[PDB]
Amino acid sequence: MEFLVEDLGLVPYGEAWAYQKRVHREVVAGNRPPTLLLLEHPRVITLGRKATGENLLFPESWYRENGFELYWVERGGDVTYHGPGQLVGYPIFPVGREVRRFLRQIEEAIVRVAAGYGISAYPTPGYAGVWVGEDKLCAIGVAVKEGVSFHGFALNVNTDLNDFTVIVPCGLKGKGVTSLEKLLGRKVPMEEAKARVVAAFAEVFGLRPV
Ligand SMILES: CCCCCCCC(=O)O
Repeated sequence: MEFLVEDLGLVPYGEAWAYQKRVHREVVAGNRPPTLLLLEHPRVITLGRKATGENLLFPESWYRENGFELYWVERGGDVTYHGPGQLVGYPIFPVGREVRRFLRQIEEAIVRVAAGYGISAYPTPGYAGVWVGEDKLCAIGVAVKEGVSFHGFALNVNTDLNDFTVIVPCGLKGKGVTSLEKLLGRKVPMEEAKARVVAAFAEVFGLRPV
């Protein structure tokens, strides 16, 4: 009936990952409610299950020399970027076998958040994540272990979208990336974006936030 929200603020990717794993263990054990972690990461490139070297424009060493951290991870999708101004959410939820349904629910929650800003967004029939026209507003890539999810979504609120240019997604996609800031012509407070995400999750999943 409930889900727990934890706002971690700004957290390095590696430590946040370790925290995801600890939260995940507790949810698997039935010793913690379904938990939505909300946070930001310092500039980082991650490479998921479908990622290859082709997804990096420069060598890995260039990224580390130029202010990015870089990690290979087990979530769905290929390459992505997280940085300040991007609201990262990790729903660590007991989804069982129904992962496709879970993805659709994350998508729906993000579509609701965009609608709250007067923005028409859609999952699209063909591209992972949530899109506004030809541009990706929110990336989505999860992992599921022992029936509990981790990783999650990355909603561009005030992201430096220029940082996406150095990575090269593969497969079916639209043309670009966008953010609430870009669509609205002004920065949106991160505290507010978090609140709207919590409300949307509460509505879509039918759970009370604590
Ligand atoms: C925490 C969210 C990470 C989303 C990665 C998506 C990459 C892709 O769609 O290829």
